[PDB]
Amino acid sequence: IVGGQECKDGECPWQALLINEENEGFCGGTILSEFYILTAAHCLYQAKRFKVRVGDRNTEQEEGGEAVHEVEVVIKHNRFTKETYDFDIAVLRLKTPITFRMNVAPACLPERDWAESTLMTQKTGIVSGFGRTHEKGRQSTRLKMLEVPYVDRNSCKLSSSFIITQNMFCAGYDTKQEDACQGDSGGPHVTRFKDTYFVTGIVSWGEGCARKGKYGIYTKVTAFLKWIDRSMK
Amino acid sequence: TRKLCSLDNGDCDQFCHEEQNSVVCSCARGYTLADNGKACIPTGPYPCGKQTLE
Ligand SMILES: [Ca+2]
Ligand SMILES: [Ca+2]
Repeated sequence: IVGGQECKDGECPWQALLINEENEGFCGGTILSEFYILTAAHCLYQAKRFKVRVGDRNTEQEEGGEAVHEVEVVIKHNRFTKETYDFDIAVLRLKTPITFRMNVAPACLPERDWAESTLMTQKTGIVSGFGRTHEKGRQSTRLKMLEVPYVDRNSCKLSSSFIITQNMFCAGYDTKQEDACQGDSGGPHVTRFKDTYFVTGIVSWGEGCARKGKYGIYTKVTAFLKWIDRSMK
Repeated sequence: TRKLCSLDNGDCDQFCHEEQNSVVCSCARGYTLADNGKACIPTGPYPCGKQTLE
């Protein structure tokens, strides 16, 4: 995240972090239930083998409350394409269930029509992550959140050098220096409604980080609700 | 002319549906619809979608 604020105690509990062999964060994820983490398919090429960390806020210390889990099953969408970034979504089944507690808890899955009619029409959602703090910078050691306005579909195709498919949606700022960034990928985009947070997107890609006239591109979770369901059995 | 689910989510805490010409509210997994049929009550702790803090 570029800009944004720290997630304070208890505020981003659905955040998972995928960590490589060196125990270094390379991608994010969203806890869906005690067994299943949602992430981007493009994240599964960023390391040969990986584990899932949850309940971490500050990767430099060990608060206590953090747990590594090993992945039992990776379900990558059958259509994912490295080259278009289309269908950028995967589900991981954990070998052992997540123990919910402070800083560790699931985000809700919405229903499709309701999500698209009500959630995606709110003004903003919240994306969060351990990713880089500027385009050219280092990954964050604190977990960060950022409020990002939904972007009109058209504007955002207009802004984009690459195709925006119906599986993607744009969020962020035209000029303000706030955006997700490398490392935040696969992480949560959630939209608050009354006092409940629903998953709405997966940090997928952007042209740089926080460039003027460019937005963040998210996988449209509502397009894959049935598929996520199947995957979870 | 904003009606049913289009008027303030039809009073629903979470999912609203216009079924016939009336609002039917419902709730994510791990909640139950209250007696009033609009509010969503968590059945356990660590319900989805809540910050672990209140
Ligand atoms: Ca820690
Ligand atoms: Ca921008």
